[PDB]
Amino acid sequence: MLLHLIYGPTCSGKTDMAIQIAQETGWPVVALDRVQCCPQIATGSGRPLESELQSTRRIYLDSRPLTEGILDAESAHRRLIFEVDWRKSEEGLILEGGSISLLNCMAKSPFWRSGFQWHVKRLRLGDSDAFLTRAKQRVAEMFAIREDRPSLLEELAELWNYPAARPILEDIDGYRCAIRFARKHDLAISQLPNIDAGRHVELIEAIANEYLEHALSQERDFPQWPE
Ligand SMILES: Nc1ncnc2c1ncn2[C@@H]1O[C@H](COP(=O)(O)O)[C@@H](O)[C@H]1O
Ligand SMILES: [Cl-]
Repeated sequence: MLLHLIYGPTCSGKTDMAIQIAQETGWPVVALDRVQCCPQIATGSGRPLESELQSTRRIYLDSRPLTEGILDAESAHRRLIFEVDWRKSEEGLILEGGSISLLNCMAKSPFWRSGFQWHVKRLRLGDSDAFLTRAKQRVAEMFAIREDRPSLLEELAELWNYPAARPILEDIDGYRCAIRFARKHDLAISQLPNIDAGRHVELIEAIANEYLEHALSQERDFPQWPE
């Protein structure tokens, strides 16, 4: 089996690039992401739209309530070995994402050391202002009102109803920013979808900055995968 590993920081187009290989090959893409295993935050965690998937399969390591906590790395790693191992007949698989903790587990693990052919791609953080431009665009996409999927702000207001979800959303990118933006201006979280467009731009900007901060960590704590 051939494993096509695509990894790198947030907003580096890794997802689209995975999808493209998946349409050409017919191979599933397995998301190397813990946060995306909570579908109640599908949009804000970076899950592609069903329309964007272009009929390819994208596999998550678990499907879980946000209030059960984000899947831990060692559990997600064990889950990942499983999704690969039972598909071992298949010609290939695409592993794509940016979970720092799960990539590091992959790098300590004997499983990946033998038994596979490999195509490895690391996307790198480029210049910051190019990064920010792409970050903002992405945030605006997640913010867009659609009749087929909740916005990030909608996902956030829905959960904010459940007190146990509150501590957990405050440790997640986009959400932490959005929560802090609301307190900063004395708005209720429920009220975040209804802000004037002037306040909307301020928030796109702040979330982008929180993405840059995260992409910078990804660059430090990412394992250097051998090519
Ligand atoms: N898809 C994602 N969306 C938002 N935040 C994320 C995502 N993946 C990781 N994070 C953040 O990065 C921190 C470390 O997770 P990880 O990169 O999976 O080890 C998490 O606690 C989240 O705050
Ligand atoms: Cl990406």
